Amino acid sequence: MADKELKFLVVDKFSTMRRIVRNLLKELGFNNVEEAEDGVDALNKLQAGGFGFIISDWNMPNMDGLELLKTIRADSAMSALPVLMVTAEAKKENIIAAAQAGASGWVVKPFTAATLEEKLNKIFEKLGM
Amino acid sequence: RIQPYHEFARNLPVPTNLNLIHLKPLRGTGLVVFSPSLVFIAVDNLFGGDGRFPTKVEGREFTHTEQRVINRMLKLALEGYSD
Amino acid sequence: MSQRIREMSDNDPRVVALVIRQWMSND
Amino acid sequence: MSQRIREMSDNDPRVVALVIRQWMSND
Amino acid sequence: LSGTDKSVILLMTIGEDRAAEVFKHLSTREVQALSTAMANVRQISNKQLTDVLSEFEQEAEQFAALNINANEYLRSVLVKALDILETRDTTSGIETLNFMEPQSAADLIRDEHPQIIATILVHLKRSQAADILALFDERLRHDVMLRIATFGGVQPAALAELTEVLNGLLDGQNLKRSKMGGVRTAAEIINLMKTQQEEAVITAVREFDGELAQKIIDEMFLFENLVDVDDRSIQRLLQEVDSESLLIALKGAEPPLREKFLRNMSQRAADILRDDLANRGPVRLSQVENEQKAILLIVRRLAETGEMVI
Amino acid sequence: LSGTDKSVILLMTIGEDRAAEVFKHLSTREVQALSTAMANVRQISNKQLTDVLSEFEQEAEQFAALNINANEYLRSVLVKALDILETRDTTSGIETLNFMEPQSAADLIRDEHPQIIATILVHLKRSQAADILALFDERLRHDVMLRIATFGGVQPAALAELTEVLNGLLDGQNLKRSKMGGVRTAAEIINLMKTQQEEAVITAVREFDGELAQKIIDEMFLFENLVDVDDRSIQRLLQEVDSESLLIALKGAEPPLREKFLRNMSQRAADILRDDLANRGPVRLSQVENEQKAILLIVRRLAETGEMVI
Repeated sequence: MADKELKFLVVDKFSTMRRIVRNLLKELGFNNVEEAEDGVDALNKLQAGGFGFIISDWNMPNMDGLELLKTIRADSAMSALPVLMVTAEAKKENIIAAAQAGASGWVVKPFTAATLEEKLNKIFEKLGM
Repeated sequence: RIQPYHEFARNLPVPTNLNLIHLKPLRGTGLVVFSPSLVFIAVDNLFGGDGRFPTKVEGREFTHTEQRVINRMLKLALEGYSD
Repeated sequence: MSQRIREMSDNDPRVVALVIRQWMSND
Repeated sequence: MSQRIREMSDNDPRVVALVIRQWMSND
Repeated sequence: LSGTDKSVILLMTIGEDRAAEVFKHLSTREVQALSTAMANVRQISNKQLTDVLSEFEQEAEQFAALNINANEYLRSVLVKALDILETRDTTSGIETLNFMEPQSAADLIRDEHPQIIATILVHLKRSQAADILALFDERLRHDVMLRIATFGGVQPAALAELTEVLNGLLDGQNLKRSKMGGVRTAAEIINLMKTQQEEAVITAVREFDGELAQKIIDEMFLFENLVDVDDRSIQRLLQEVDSESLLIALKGAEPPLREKFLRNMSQRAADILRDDLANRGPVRLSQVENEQKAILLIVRRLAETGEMVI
Repeated sequence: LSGTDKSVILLMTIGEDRAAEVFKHLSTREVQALSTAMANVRQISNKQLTDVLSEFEQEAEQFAALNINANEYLRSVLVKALDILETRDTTSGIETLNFMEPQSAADLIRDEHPQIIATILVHLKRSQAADILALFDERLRHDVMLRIATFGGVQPAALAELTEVLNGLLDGQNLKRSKMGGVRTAAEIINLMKTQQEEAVITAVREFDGELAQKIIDEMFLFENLVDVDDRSIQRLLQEVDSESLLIALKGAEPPLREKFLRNMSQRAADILRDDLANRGPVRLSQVENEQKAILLIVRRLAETGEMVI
């Protein structure tokens, strides 16, 4: 089983979506969840450290999800940190670019709690958690 | 399909428009669930949308005009259900 | 406001309608 | 304060409203 | 004051009962137009009353009143002794199907049965039906032409039903009265943007649809197209453009357009403008864009008055 | 006296019942404005009464009274024989969605559905819609443009509902009437501080957010930016600045700004100012700052009157 004290960073431009994701994570047993409004704030909070999983939106102001993922992978201290990508449009080119950047998973809005739980379980199994 | 409430909640896409209704004289609260895709299609049709450019759900809250459209759709649905 | 208002009020409604139609046609 | 105050008090309220509207539009 | 305004004032000044009685002798279109005009009335001045009353008196004497209601009188005479407005309405609908744009009518009747299309076009003007047929596809247009060539006549009942259906469609369209949403409206919007966002929008639309962007481009006057305008219109334009404004605007213009402007000016003025262009220092792009926008506004004003052809 | 003040005096001098009756024939905005203006009335003098009464009489004769209530009269005539203010309100809302700042409207409609945004912009002026679209992101702006290009018309009920929602949002905004809280207000505050605290605040804001400080810097006139102002405005400024005040202020000015001021003065005056600068002893920084503040106040006064461009 995955560690229930794992710290999650939810990054999205909409506060309501972040609250929904936090509630879904709480229903799954994860209570250590922090929220970020854009890529810059997400990177600033990542520089603090202590996070074990990232859920980030694709299109965000001042930094999109792809650039944030590339910056995370470029950092040695956070290159192995799993990142979950949530988007509104599942274009093949964007998915391929994210996979080349090192995305751990992909979620398409709208989605159900079952899909999110399945994605988290698959990511944890791939990482051996 | 008949299933426990938690299973029904687990299979509802999020975010979504949830409407609480009452079926008098029966006791309890009913739910009318409107998917964001249907709401966007109705908004497109009402405001001259050609339908060639579907709107992707970004996870944002419905606007006041969208809320009024949902209102109208729900009123029609409740009238049909009652009839 | 002389008696012309009262005199015009006693005209046949068809006459008024024809005057209105001609005025709208001239536009 | 001559009879003009009393004469103005007997005017139709619609006339007063139109005068007010024109005055506000001219601002 | 238009005739509609005079009629509205007359109806307002005769009383509600008299105005209602007059409406009973007016067609639905006239009643709707008067009601719409009566809605926006805010004040009627002394002249707007007296002149309207005098003109109404002179008009009532113009046709000397009379003209008892034709329908009721004719019906009574026929009943005692022994078409009409329906024929007049069909004639009006025939007229209504000729004043519309050929594209609008063609789209209205594109999905109709080919025999119905042929029947409609037979009663239309030759030019309007010719224009409508030009917009149809080859197969449908030629089928309609062949059906017209063998048109055998239509019973009055079927023609009346078709006219009623067309009148209902026209009433629906007029209730909609579709606000301009084609490429022309976007082109007007795009022309008033800054060059950055204008070019970005044009490029993005071309990325989505090159044909759509080209249609918007063809419907927009973004300057630099005055080279394609005739010499006479350019000469007319120069009479309304300030010398300094033209000098600033032509600073960022292409050499072909610059020569097009110079060729339409007097030789002394052309030399003066060339010297000013060669001697004046760099001009900020925003000022040049503003001057070009002003020149385009002048061009639009001249075109609306018919003095300039675009 | 403004027309609102004259109307308020008229309402106060006709009695409470008459004023209430007049309010029944006025729109909500007019009633609210009059009530707000009636609230601050402290005294009405003899002239403010007599001139208002005479002007009211001349205005009542201007449009010669009349104009029976359009809505009730039209309804009665239609009922007896057989849009309106709703159409007028929709037109006013169309006007209201064009007089606002493009940024404010764009932020108001940024979160709306793209089809709703396209529908709103179709009914707007070309320039206003162009400016609003320029502020949207690439994807949303191009989606709205594409939806406009394929705009098929909106039913009157949906348009009326959208207009009512927009009117409610506008009423909420006007009730708020957000006091200026952007970088401009801080820049105005910062410009009136002493140099020490002004520079400290600017540096600290840059430490927190360089972009925010730059925006505040771009919105502030902290002197030493008159070098970027055109020569004509500087020459106009010199006509309102005392020679001694300019001499003291230019003592602490940079050589580029000093030459900018000198180049806009007459050669004799420029030589006199140079000699005074070379001969006058050291000046306390506080006095120089005060003189620069006075010069900036003069610049602001000239800019407000349109005589100076910043």
